[PDB]
Amino acid sequence: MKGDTKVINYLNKLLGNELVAINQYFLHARMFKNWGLKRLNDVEYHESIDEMKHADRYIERILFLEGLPNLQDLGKLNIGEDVEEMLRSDLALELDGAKNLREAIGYADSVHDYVSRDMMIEILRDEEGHIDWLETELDLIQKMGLQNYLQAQIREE
Amino acid sequence: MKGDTKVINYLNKLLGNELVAINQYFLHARMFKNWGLKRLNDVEYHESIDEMKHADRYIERILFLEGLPNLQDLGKLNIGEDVEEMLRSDLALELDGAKNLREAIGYADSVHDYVSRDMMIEILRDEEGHIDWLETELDLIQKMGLQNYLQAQIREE
Amino acid sequence: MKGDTKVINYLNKLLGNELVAINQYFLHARMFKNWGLKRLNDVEYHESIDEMKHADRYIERILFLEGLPNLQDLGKLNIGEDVEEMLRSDLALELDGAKNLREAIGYADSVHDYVSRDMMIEILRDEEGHIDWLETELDLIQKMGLQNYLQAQIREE
Amino acid sequence: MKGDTKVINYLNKLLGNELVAINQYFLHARMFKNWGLKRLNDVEYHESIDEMKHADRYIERILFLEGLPNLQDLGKLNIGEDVEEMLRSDLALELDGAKNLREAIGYADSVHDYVSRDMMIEILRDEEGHIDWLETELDLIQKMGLQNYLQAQIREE
Amino acid sequence: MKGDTKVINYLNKLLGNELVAINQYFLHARMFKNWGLKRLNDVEYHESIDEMKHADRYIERILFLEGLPNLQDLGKLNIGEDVEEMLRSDLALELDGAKNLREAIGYADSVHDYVSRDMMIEILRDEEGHIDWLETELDLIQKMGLQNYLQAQIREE
Amino acid sequence: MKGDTKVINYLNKLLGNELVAINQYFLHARMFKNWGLKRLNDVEYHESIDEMKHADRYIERILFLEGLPNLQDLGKLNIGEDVEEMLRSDLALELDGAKNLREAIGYADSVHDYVSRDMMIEILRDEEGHIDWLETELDLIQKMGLQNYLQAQIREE
Amino acid sequence: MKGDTKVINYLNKLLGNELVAINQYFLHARMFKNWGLKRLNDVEYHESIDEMKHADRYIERILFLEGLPNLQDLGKLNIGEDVEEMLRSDLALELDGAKNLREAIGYADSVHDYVSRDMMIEILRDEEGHIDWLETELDLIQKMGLQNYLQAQIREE
Ligand code: ZNH
Ligand code: ZNH
Ligand code: ZNH
Ligand code: NA
Ligand SMILES: [Zn+2]
Ligand SMILES: [Zn+2]
Ligand SMILES: [Zn+2]
Ligand SMILES: [Zn+2]
Ligand SMILES: [Zn+2]
Ligand SMILES: [Zn+2]
Ligand SMILES: [Zn+2]
Repeated sequence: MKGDTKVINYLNKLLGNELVAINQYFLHARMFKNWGLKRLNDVEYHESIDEMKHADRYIERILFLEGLPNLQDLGKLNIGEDVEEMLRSDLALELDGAKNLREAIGYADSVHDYVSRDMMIEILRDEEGHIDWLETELDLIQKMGLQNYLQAQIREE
Repeated sequence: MKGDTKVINYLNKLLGNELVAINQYFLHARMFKNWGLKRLNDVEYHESIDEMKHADRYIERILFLEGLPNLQDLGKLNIGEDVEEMLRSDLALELDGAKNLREAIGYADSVHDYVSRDMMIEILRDEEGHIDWLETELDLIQKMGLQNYLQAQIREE
Repeated sequence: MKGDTKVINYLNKLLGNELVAINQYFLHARMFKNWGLKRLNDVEYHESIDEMKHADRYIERILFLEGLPNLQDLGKLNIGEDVEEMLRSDLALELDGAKNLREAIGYADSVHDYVSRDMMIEILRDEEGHIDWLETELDLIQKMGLQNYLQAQIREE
Repeated sequence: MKGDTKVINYLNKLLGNELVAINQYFLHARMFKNWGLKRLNDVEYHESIDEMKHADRYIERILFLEGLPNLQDLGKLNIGEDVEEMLRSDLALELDGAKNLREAIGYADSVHDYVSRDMMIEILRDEEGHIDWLETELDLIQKMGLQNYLQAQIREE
Repeated sequence: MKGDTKVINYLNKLLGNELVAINQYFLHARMFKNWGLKRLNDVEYHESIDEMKHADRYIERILFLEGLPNLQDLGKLNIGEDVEEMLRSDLALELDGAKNLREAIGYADSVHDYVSRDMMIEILRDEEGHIDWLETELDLIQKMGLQNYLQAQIREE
Repeated sequence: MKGDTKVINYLNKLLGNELVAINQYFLHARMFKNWGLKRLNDVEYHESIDEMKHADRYIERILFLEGLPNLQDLGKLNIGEDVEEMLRSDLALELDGAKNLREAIGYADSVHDYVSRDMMIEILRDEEGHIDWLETELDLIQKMGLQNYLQAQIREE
Repeated sequence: MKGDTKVINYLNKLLGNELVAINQYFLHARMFKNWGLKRLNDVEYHESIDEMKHADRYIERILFLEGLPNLQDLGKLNIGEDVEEMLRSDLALELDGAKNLREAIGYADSVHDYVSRDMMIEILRDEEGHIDWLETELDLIQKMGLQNYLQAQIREE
């Protein structure tokens, strides 16, 4: 069913954000794991899987609308070297991605692609869940100090 | 069955205390939860449900005695901004509520309303349990310091 | 994540509505229970719990958006003295709340808060559910008479 | 297997009767449901399903006999606006449809289409069950009065 | 609850669309079954049931909003005589229904009927899934040829 | 119970039809099995068992009516040498037997042997079932070609 | 534990190969799924998961050896527009990655990194299995024709 060409462009843009976040959150998780921070490995691994499922939804919707999914261009990752920098970089990526989502949701409504809009609002709700987690962990680092925070990451939850 | 006018006034006063405590302990719980202090969310949530059950008991006892439960007037909440301030706020509210309970329990005995007295003594025993938990947490904050105390709240118990 | 000031204001207004409805539907339920109308007690009790769940959603959303939930201001309850008057007061309260909800849904869309909007639409569906039950019970009273209606409330459904 | 042209015409006429009944029964059931008359919704919904199954049998038998099922021409519904008017309209529709069935059964026998005759007789047995229930409900309304009758419909049976 | 007049007209127009598709997809299913194409009978039967469930949702919504569901005016079926023509005809019907849905969803938003809007978006998501299936089957016919395609329909999946 | 002489004659005529079909179906089944067309073996074998059960019913009815079942005279089998010729021969046989069944059914009715008539109508329904399957398979051969059709018979269903 | 710089460079080059393969096989799978070729979607999806597991192993090995996994540079995908072209593209990518693997396995032996060598031989056995499946499917297309091949992909195996 042929979709609106700009909707497809947005979906490819948002797919590009997911591709970045898949890789950044997967590398972060295994860096946490190598450091023995098991609680952080588990959550970041999960977040990477969530982004993978978001990418799947975009790819399928692009194909249904008769566009070409763009998995070739990968935007810039910002890996970071310590726990706090890694989480802050993940939050920055989510905040930028949420901005792109809100723009695309309003456009899809304007051209009456209400199914694409509904799918994106569901994805946005997941992203705001990630933002909440990231902000909350960052606040805990500053409330209990980095050393107490790291001790709390050794065991799985 | 027509109850004593002053007993009903006490029951409406005690109900008004429970109404304040429902709202205050529920908001504190969700604040702790937003900060990632799952252990404190769990306890405060269950204290809120306790006050909800006490409120029910007062409402039904007032209606049985042919009075009008007053759920319109809501006393002053003291929310607070940090963990220790919130816990001290809840403790002050329980201690004030306990004095009101002691006064009503003695008066109910004076007019031979022994069923209301027995109901209130059960509620007072519950409140002294909250007091115990609150005082003990405030002491733990002093003995181990706030940073260690907050680390101990990240996971559920 | 910082929210829109007016959206937070709307969420606090909608929360204020839920607080009125919690108290009014809970008291109505126990009045029905004291009169031995178990069927009406059960439904009104479950409507009250449902409003409690809506309040919880507003509180957690306001907090994530970094606002202050207002559980201190409590609007006017209209309790009523007979069955039909109580149901009509509950209906009027739901209708006012649905008006406020429609206004906040339109506005959350205007500022691209699509998650708050999606949350509120789910709540509006619950309220329309309550409206339908209330209207239908009021029609049954006119169609079968109050006496037959009351007789049908004695047993649980 | 090529059937008799007139038998196919009769099956299409009866299929038309069923299509009217499917819609009228279904709308009546949801009107009963909206009014809180749960007992009547349950029965009328299941009568609708019965007519649906009858329509399927007509459709498959016309196709087997190499005719064209006519689902395009919908006859006249008579909805009605109160309970008794709705039940009497269903009864009239059934009585008309049983008259048509008797004609078709006799014709199918005279052209030796004994399988189509046997199918129609089983369908007529179902319609006669529907006539029985409808006549009985209408008598009950007269014997106990509309108000008592409506009270009896509130709960599912 | 008194709904908006033009929303009710939209809901009745969309209900009409579903009524057409109920009949067309059921007749096509039994045609396929009579030809021994069991796989096509199974899908088209469950598309019919899907449209029946949508029509139920429109009827209940209209009644809640105090409108009159219109099950009397049946639009034009286009049945067709071979497999490709029947699938193309189902696809044409779905695309016309989706156009009507987009228009209605826009309007319901403008009058703040967000529950009706949310209902329609869910139905639209179902229709776009049907469009996907139909387009894919029609492509398979071209890619593998009609004879190979028909052979693959003989067994249930 | 002494039955009508001409009914017994018809029952023996119908029994004779079944004896031919039993042998013809069974041989065709095992020819299909020998060719590796397992799907056709399964169906034809079960058509054979079905005619055996019809034969058994004729034999018991005749004996009850105090006639002599005739298993001695075996009408003409037409075996055929390729799949399509075999299916056409079965279809011709069934169509001839349905003709006799209609004749017998009309006569049993005229002599008031309603139990024999009812028995025959149940058997006629079974035969029209076989006719339907045979016609459909012959149509599938035409629509997909013999080569594709034979490939679809290799595996059991 | 400090790894050999050139081993880490090989591990990062092989990880790059898997990253291309993850994206190409996931997109190919969803294209097959959108075309209704469920058997091809299922295999290609599971090939993508295989390459994801391979990437996880390279990432963890590199981190252990104290190097930096490179998830930022994405090599060239070659998507293609029809089944045979897509399968041939996957086969070419696998054969390139198998050459790189042979080169890295030989070098890890030379520097005595036997654990990395062992890891890579396991990955090589997996890739050789993929090569086998791809070559086999491409041969089946030639032997039976594309139309017959496509028909065989419609149902899941
Ligand atoms: C890009 C694009 C992409 C996409 C779309 C995806 C998607 C995906 C999906 C859908 C899944 C399933 C999950 C669930 O459960 O649901 C997965 C899994 C997955 N994954 Zn991934 N991915 C990807 C990439 C990736 C990468 C790049 C990596 C590495 C780095 C990965 C690693 C992974 C893992 C490990 C897993 C799991 C596996 C198993 O199964 O175990 N991955 N994934
Ligand atoms: C005021 C008055 C009042 C009263 C009387 C009450 C009471 C009550 C009761 C009885 C219950 C049940 C539980 C148990 O038991 O377990 C409840 C639940 C409850 N609740 Zn609530 N509430 C109230 C208010 C409230 C509020 C205001 C809120 C918010 C804020 C709440 C929230 C709640 C919740 C969340 C819950 C749970 C529910 C469920 O189940 O889920 N709530 N509560
Ligand atoms: C017309 C033509 C027609 C036909 C033939 C039919 C048929 C039918 C059948 C066969 C079935 C199944 C049954 C049983 O199994 O029990 C049904 C179901 C049915 N259906 Zn329907 N339909 C119809 C129409 C219809 C309409 C129009 C509607 C609406 C109004 C409906 C609604 C319905 C429902 C709701 C159901 C149930 C569904 C389910 O599955 O859940 N429907 N359906
Ligand atoms: Na009465
Ligand atoms: Zn995501
Ligand atoms: Zn309490
Ligand atoms: Zn609510
Ligand atoms: Zn019927
Ligand atoms: Zn539909
Ligand atoms: Zn037979
Ligand atoms: Zn690989």
